[PDB]
Amino acid sequence: MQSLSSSAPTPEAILEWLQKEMGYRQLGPYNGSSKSHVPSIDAIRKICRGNMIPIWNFLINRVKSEKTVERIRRNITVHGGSSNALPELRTAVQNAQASSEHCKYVRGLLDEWWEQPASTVVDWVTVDGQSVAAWQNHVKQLLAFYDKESLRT
Amino acid sequence: KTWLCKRCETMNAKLRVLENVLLLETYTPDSISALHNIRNYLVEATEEASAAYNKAVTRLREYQGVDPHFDTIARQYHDIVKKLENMQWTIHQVEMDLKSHD
Amino acid sequence: TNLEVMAVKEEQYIQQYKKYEMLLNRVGYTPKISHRELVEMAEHRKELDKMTKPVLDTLRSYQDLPPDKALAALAIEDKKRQFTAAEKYLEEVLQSALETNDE
Amino acid sequence: MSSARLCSLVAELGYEGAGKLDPDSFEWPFQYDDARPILDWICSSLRPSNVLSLAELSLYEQFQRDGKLLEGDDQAYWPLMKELDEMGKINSKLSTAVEEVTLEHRNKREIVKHHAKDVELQRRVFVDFFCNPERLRNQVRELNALVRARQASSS
Repeated sequence: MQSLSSSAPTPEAILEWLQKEMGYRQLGPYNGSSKSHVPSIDAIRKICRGNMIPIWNFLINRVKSEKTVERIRRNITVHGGSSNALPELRTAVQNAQASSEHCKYVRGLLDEWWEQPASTVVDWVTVDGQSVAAWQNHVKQLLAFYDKESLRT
Repeated sequence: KTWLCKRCETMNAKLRVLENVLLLETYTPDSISALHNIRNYLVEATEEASAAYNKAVTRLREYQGVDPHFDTIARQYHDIVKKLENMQWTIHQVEMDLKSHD
Repeated sequence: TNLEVMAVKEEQYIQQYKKYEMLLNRVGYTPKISHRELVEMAEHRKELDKMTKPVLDTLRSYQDLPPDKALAALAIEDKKRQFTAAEKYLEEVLQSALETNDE
Repeated sequence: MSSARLCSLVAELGYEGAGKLDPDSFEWPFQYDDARPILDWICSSLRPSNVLSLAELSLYEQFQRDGKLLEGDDQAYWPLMKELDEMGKINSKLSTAVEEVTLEHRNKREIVKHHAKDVELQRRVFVDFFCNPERLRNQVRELNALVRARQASSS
């Protein structure tokens, strides 16, 4: 489920087929093959729609909740997103290069840019980044047009 | 040393947990173009200096044209100090041409 | 045992070194080699554009030769103009190239 | 029973607050309560969803919003002595370094929106006065005005 993104939806992908044929399997090895099944289910106002589906419908309100996390559980693994964007003396010395290293990392935090990431988590990265690229300048401009109608008047 | 470090690892892990995720989404769409847009500026200065050796070689080439003049003693006495000047004239022109490749 | 658990909580952090490397080797090498040369190029480009001016000063020191030669002043003049053309646009097109990377 | 059910369908956790005073508060739902078979059928299909509050279904929707798009509040916090002092000062700075980048992400994205409107509204001040006759002239300006803006955003 959470461990593998591809593992989680495969039970779900068959589930919409499964859930109805779970109703089609009761008292029959296969729905078409067994004559015993077709009396058990009712064409209208069936018993499964009476208790099992409402219990499932009760579940759906929580299933869609856990699926919502399950989609997140799948999404986190494929793409991780968190909050947007003598020897003892040597170990003390080793910390100095370690101290030298984070300042490079601190510098490496803004070396590519300090104006773009700080002023924009996502400007050209996949989510909405192509959208500003698709439009002339930036997706904010639509928030700038509706008052242009008031500007021209 | 056991307590002083592996709090070392606490820092380095915090030094990694955001570093890997933040950089990956940022540089990768722009990493290949990041070097190139200087490389195109690097090669244009490089090719200009290559012709600039050629122009310097042209100054060596015109010295081959100075050789028919160099036989005449009157301008040769001028030429030899001018060739000494030309020798010196190369360096400031060459130091233009040397680092422009770089 | 919390400190030992914190130590156990350290042999959870010592393995995202072993989770991120498949992207970190892409992160640790290419951005670093790219940035370091440009930073070295930053001082180097600052020295690249500059020595023209001392050479303009040094060309005055050797100004005697070009008039004496049949033609020596034109050769240095035109190559500087192409160099001047290099800083003439002054990354304005490169900004547009940088614009495509930025958005 | 079914009289309170239509009052119960709107929400369940918030219901008990009024649920005690409700049966005294209302009497008219008892009339369609008496018609159990008709009301039960429509309720029975709907009661799985109605037990869930209308706010609660939004709570499951914002669970998707919580992950990777969380707008809620964000938190931003002798020789071996020298290594202790080094570890002491570096971890705070490195925490600061990782907290400052998280201190910003709440307002990171909006900054380009912030400085753009500050440019945008400033021009809008005088154009709002007289723009009726010349709009095609004006629509030319907004094309290259953002050219300056995108230069600032890229810089």
